Amino acid sequence: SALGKLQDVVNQNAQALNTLVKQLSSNFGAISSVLNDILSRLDPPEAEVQIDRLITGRLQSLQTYVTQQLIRAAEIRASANLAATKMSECVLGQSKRVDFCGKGYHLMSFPQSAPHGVVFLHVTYVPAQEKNFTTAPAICHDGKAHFPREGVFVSNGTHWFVTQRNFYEPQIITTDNTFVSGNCDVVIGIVNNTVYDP
Amino acid sequence: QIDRLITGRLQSLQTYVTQQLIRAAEIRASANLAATKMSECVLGQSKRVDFCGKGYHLMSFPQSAPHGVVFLHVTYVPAQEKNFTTAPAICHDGKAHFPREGVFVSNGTHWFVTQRNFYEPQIITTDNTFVSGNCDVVIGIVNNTVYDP
Amino acid sequence: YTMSLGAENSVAYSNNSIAIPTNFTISVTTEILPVSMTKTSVDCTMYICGDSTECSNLLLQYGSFCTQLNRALTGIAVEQDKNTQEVFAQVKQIYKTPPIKDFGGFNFSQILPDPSKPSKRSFIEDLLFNKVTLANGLTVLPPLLTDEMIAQYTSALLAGTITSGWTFGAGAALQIPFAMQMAYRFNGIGVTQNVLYENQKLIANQFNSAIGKIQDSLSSTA
Amino acid sequence: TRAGCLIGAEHVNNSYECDIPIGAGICASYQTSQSIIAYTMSLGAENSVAYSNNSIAIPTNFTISVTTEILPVSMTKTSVDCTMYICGDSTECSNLLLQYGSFCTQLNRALTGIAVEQDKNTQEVFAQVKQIYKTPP
Amino acid sequence: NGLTVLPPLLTDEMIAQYTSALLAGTITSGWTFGAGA
Amino acid sequence: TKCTLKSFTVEKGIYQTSNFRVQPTESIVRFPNITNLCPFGEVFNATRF
Amino acid sequence: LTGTGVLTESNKKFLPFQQFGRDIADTTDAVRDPQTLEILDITPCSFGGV
Ligand SMILES: *[C@@H]1O[C@H](CO)[C@@H](O)[C@H](O)[C@H]1NC(C)=O
Ligand SMILES: *[C@@H]1O[C@H](CO)[C@@H](O)[C@H](O)[C@H]1NC(C)=O
Ligand SMILES: *[C@@H]1O[C@H](CO)[C@@H](O)[C@H](O)[C@H]1NC(C)=O
Ligand SMILES: *[C@@H]1O[C@H](CO)[C@@H](O)[C@H](O)[C@H]1NC(C)=O
Ligand SMILES: *[C@@H]1O[C@H](CO)[C@@H](O)[C@H](O)[C@H]1NC(C)=O
Ligand SMILES: *[C@@H]1O[C@H](CO)[C@@H](O)[C@H](O)[C@H]1NC(C)=O
Ligand SMILES: *[C@@H]1O[C@H](CO)[C@@H](O)[C@H](O)[C@H]1NC(C)=O
Ligand SMILES: *[C@@H]1O[C@H](CO)[C@@H](O)[C@H](O)[C@H]1NC(C)=O
Ligand SMILES: *[C@@H]1O[C@H](CO)[C@@H](O)[C@H](O)[C@H]1NC(C)=O
Ligand SMILES: *[C@@H]1O[C@H](CO)[C@@H](O)[C@H](O)[C@H]1NC(C)=O
Ligand SMILES: *[C@@H]1O[C@H](CO)[C@@H](O)[C@H](O)[C@H]1NC(C)=O
Ligand SMILES: *[C@@H]1O[C@H](CO)[C@@H](O)[C@H](O)[C@H]1NC(C)=O
Ligand SMILES: *[C@@H]1O[C@H](CO)[C@@H](O)[C@H](O)[C@H]1NC(C)=O
Ligand SMILES: *[C@@H]1O[C@H](CO)[C@@H](O)[C@H](O)[C@H]1NC(C)=O
Repeated sequence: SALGKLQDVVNQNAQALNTLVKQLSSNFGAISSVLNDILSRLDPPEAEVQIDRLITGRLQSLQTYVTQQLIRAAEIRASANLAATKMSECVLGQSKRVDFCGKGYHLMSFPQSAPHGVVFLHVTYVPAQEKNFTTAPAICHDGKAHFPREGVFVSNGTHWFVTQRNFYEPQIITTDNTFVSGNCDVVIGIVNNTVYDP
Repeated sequence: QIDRLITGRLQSLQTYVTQQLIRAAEIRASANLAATKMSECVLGQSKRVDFCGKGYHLMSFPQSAPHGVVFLHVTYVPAQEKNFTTAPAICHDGKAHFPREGVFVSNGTHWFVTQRNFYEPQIITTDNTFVSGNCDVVIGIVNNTVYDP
Repeated sequence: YTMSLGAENSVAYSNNSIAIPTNFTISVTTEILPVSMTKTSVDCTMYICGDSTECSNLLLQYGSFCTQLNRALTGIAVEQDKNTQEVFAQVKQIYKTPPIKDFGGFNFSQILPDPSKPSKRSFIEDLLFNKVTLANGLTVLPPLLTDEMIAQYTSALLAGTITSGWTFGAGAALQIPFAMQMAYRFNGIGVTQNVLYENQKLIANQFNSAIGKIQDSLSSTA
Repeated sequence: TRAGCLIGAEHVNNSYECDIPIGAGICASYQTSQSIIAYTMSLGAENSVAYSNNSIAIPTNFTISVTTEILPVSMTKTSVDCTMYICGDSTECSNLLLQYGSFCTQLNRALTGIAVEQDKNTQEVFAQVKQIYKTPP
Repeated sequence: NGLTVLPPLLTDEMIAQYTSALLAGTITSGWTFGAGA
Repeated sequence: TKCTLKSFTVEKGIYQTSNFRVQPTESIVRFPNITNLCPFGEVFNATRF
Repeated sequence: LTGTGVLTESNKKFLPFQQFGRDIADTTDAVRDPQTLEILDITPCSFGGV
């Protein structure tokens, strides 16, 4: 399955450690790669040169290792703050941000533990089965333009309806769900039909 | 001499790769900021003030650039403000009346309800007026005629 | 000079006194975020070996430092590819450019790539690409994302934005009239939909004037 | 490619999803006779939408689907003992350590800060609320 | 050679318990577990 | 901790201390148990050299 | 071979032409006692986890 992103952390940590021990395997230009040999056949006025060479080489190797692991941990901090953001409004609320917390309209996210990671269950609203329809910006009734209080003014053939944009639930045009503002001449594209009263 | 020159070159190389590596980390921080601006400015609307444009953000048009992104941050910027007179609620028939939307706003003597960011006055009517409680618990109420349709 | 903290604006908290904007302006501004950086890589043999006769003896003792540094640089290069990948391919649904006709009075010839030329480069994109002046074992790796595919991704994002609204994120590309999408994005700042539709010509003229100003300002060579 | 000449894989006029790169908008993968293949970039599935005057679309159904998003939040803690690294099992351990051990002391302080940051990563992602709740029936 | 791996403070059992508490707050209390009771 | 941080006051927390604890006081020598004399008399007294 | 560290008993078998051993270089873990021909290991004086 798609668990390679979690495996890469352990794989690269193992690569850092075994590359480090292979660095420590080197001799760094000294006469031997071990400290005990050069401390067994060299007087200190000649031994301290090789000691300095080996210690500087091992400390440079440790410097490269701590640099790699350290800014890698900074990148893991960036991803951790991203995940804690996904803890912040996907688990403890609802996110209006598109595509950040799941493909589609986000509902929830169920946290699940993982080895050195967090695995998300981003359940999402995904619409399908689209249909063509005809819309207008407003309806003029009694010389007054009528705007959608909610949803989209959606007509199929003759009956004019208002309905929300994310689901096809048709309701008849009625003044309770219809908002009126001004006359119907300034706006282009207005149609006209009977707006009912309850 | 080979050891000295190779260690000098490798020290120069490790300084170079540290500078490039955390410079790329800062570039990644800016890249995540831009991808955040790619996530609710062009894929939606951001209610965050000043984050995605000086004003109230409407849209954003992504335009390509050499090793970067330049945004087209279209924004709402209001101006031309006038002084008016306001009061938290309205009292009628011994009951406090709260704004369903907008601010209770008066000029002269007539009292109107209107949204905060545009001077579009509506007459006070029970359809856009919300009623809650009596007239005495709140401080600072004006009283007038609330109309019924 | 001393710092300019700002212009002094005298305003009053006086209660029982409110202010409402009678008239509004629409102004577009540029925010510039460098999202990618040039890829770099080093060859170990041409760096520390060079033209040395004992290239083998130099390699096994000291080339492992360069091996670590090249691994770090390769990781940086992969990170730089992923930067532009996640900023430009959040949605991987590629679109044709819609026919440029009747965009509610908003005149989108400058920002959309014209079909007259077979590159997906926009006019403002052409100005941006023209105005930016570019510039021993060090090799500059080219980026994975070429300029043509980045331009195509921006074209697809623009085409989804001005036609489908924001539904292209949820995978159905439901087409919207641009006046309706503009009204629905005015609905998010607390102002009612009547303001746009009552003054659509003024909004279109303001946006066209802003586009002209941002074209003239971004063509002064400084 | 614009990066350079690629020998060893065959190009194809079709387009497939990229997993590993080449460097010039080309990618390679394992695909079928089976061998290594090289393909151009997958810009994606092509969707034909028609912007039209006074027309709207509305979904009849909707689908609910859960997707896996995986974010590595923590990384394995490591620490280096200075004496056992630079001194090892060798004589004159005191003389080796007072001159060069503080480099390792700085690096170990950096590694301890990294370890504290790694604990704080899982602490702030998993204990934003510190009120434990028993499992409901 | 001196490379020691420090175990994390937050063990797997308590991470599982925190995850269970978050799920219990999410599916029974809703999102009020963040603020209040 | 005061020695490994080179200060007389340290704060609260955790500190990995360096190994300054034990100093050995004994020495052992082990060699192969062959005690013949090497022919340095043949080499350094070479009459025909 | 001079050094400071504790020694214990190991069970791995050497080749006839091999007398020393270093599982990882710069550690010098393996050695044979000349007197008893007992295969042993060489470890540092104390574990570093304090
Ligand atoms: C009707 O819907 C189909 C869906 O495939 C689309 O291709 C077509 O352009 C639509 N017609 C109009 C007039 O929008
Ligand atoms: C509109 O659609 C409904 C349901 O899809 C259908 O029953 C009806 O005949 C259509 N036309 C009119 C004029 O309502
Ligand atoms: C849509 O386009 C047609 C062009 O044939 C035009 O006549 C009509 O007025 C447009 N409707 C609008 C802009 O609402
Ligand atoms: C509807 O509008 C058209 C054009 O504006 C007009 O000719 C027609 O008389 C109107 N119908 C009604 C019932 O108002
Ligand atoms: C009226 O508006 C002006 C705007 O410049 C402001 O300076 C003044 O304080 C306002 N008066 C009151 C009483 O709020
Ligand atoms: C309020 O302002 C309007 C115009 O803004 C003006 O006609 C009117 O006389 C003013 N006073 C009242 C009481 O409406
Ligand atoms: C309005 O309130 C004032 C003071 O509370 C009161 O004197 C006045 O009679 C009230 N007017 C009406 C019409 O209720
Ligand atoms: C603010 O309200 C109080 C009553 O709560 C009133 O006494 C005071 O005069 C008001 N301030 C102004 C600026 O009129
Ligand atoms: C509002 O501002 C626009 C932009 O300049 C202007 O054209 C229009 O005349 C103004 N309207 C009023 C009532 O001042
Ligand atoms: C507006 O678009 C038209 C194409 O419909 C184009 O001819 C014109 O040049 C554009 N305006 C500007 C200022 O570029
Ligand atoms: C693949 O594209 C090349 C480019 O011209 C063409 O010559 C060749 O016939 C194509 N192969 C197939 C199987 O269509
Ligand atoms: C919507 O999809 C569901 C699930 O497949 C199906 O049962 C239902 O019949 C569909 N609705 C319509 C109107 O086709
Ligand atoms: C090696 O010599 C020592 C010295 O007397 C003796 O004690 C030991 O037994 C000898 N070992 C063998 C294997 O001969
Ligand atoms: C070599 O010969 C001289 C004279 O006979 C003698 O003094 C010396 O000890 C000899 N060297 C050795 C190593 O026995």
